[PDB]
Amino acid sequence: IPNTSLFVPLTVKPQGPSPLDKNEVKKVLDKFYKRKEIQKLGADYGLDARLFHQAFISFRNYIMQSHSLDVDIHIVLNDICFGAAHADDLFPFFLRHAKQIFPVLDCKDDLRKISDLRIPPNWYPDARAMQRKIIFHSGPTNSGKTYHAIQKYFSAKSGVYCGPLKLLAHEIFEKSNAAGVPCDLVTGEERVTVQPNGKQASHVSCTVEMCSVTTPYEVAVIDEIQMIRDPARGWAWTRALLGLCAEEVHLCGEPAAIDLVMELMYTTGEEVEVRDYKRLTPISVLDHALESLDNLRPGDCIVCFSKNDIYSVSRQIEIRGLESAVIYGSLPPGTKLAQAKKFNDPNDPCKILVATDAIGMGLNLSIRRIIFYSLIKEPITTSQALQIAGRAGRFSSRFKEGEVTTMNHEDLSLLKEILKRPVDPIRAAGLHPTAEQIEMFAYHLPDATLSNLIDIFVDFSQVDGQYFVCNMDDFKFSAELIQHIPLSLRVRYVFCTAPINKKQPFVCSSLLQFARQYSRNEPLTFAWLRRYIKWPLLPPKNIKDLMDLEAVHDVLDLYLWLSYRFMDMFPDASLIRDLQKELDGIIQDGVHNITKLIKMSETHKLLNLE
RNA sequence: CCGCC
Repeated sequence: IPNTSLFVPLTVKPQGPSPLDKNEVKKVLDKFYKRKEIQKLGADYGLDARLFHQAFISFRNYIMQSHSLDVDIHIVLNDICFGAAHADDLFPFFLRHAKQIFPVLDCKDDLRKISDLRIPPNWYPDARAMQRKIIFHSGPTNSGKTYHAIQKYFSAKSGVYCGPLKLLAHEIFEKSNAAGVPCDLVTGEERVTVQPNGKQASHVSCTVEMCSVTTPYEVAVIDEIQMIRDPARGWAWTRALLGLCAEEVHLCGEPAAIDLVMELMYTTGEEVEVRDYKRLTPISVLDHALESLDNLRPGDCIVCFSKNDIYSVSRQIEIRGLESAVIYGSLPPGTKLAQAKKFNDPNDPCKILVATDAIGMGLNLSIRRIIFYSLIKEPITTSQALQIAGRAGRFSSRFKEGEVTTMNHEDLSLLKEILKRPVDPIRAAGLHPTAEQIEMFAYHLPDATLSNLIDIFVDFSQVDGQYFVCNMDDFKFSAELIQHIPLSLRVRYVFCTAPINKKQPFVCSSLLQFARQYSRNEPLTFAWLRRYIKWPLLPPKNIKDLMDLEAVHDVLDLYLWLSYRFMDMFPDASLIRDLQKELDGIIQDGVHNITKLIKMSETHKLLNLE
């Protein structure tokens, strides 16, 4: 039943210069309002209580303040006043007014058919037209579960690697070419062709959002397939799984994902083969907390769940004469890699890593012991903890094997309770609105804002039981940010799907500026952006300075991502990429010397930690 | 707060 609270009223104003007794009409209208049958009638046409009331107020205001009323309606008013007409004889006119306020009502069925998201496999006739065999490589995080899949892909005549992260799409691109198997890179922000002339290699590595479902592939690898259930990003794994025209689809993920995949493949009638992988070296949950950093030991990783903690723990490590590496998600790619390369290096005294849950996926890290600094983000799910715990790995001179512990004593028994709790299997895969679907809604409801259309679409949508419609909060956020800029729905739609980090004012300001300039057909040149970011940029002096530089970096990424969809309007990507590699460079330095930034933050900006 | 496209 449509949630009528989503329908924003349209103003149907009264009309000016073009017998008629008002104290009478009032009495008629007010009875019109009260007849349990009129209400029950309205209800028939989908006007429940709230819509009835809102339509009625407008209608009654309409009738009462309009200089000239449409002729057919006067005639009907006179009869209920001074003839043998029943209230009911107004209802057809009421209904017309209502439908002008609430156009939804003229098209509930249309709206349902457009948002019918049932039997998603049918969205992919090319994949339906071929034999596809599924190979699920199930194992916990760090069980060499990917390894076999990758080789099969390297030796296939053609293949695609779908990754959960820019990082992993980069790693395989790098590992494939180094394996002498020419491989193109395809991500949102970056598209690299390796071939001399400029033709497509027969191997491609990409972030999952970007893979083609109309190219043939001998082999495809979809990595981290349990992400199919991620509230925001899930739709992308479902697309890859259902739609890749590969002769063998190799998935790699956790056992919790096997059931859903089986239900899915059943509806496609494709064969599935599970292959089990056990953990490389086993998982010993400790007995002694870290208690105090006076036990920090080469190979330790202290995992934090807020940046304040990152700066706090790393500070302490420096005051205690010990050297450390830092890793959090929003560090540029190069810096992350460089920070790990130090923590990994055997000839490097740096042997403590202070990190966020950013490490649970994407980086080659040689960690001996994981130390959960705390256990709260709500406590951390089994999946979450297991993912992270599972990073403890080598150092293989009798320190093979991995260890896990909390920071404090209060926390340790809880970590134990968590890690041996059974994992709920995943129940459904995500879907999302397509641009074309929303474009159709927008034809039906031209006066609804984009953000409101997403809500209405979602309310009207229908999915089979093994699926669910993805979160759209991010998209709705951008839609709200840019409602006041004139753009066709197609263009607006694309701008709203650009991945930005809402929590950063500069990124938001830039989304605005880019969209404004676009709408004004005024290209965003290399020269323009350099003025706008206020370049050149100096080394950071303190944390605020790093955050600001990370922000600018995020703005360059937003530009590049855009340059693939709007090429004339974003014409100088190569140049912007160059300037960004230069910025990742600046950040790397300021990050090497992070302890001094925390100092100038904690002694002058006194950023206290705890 | 984190994670991320």
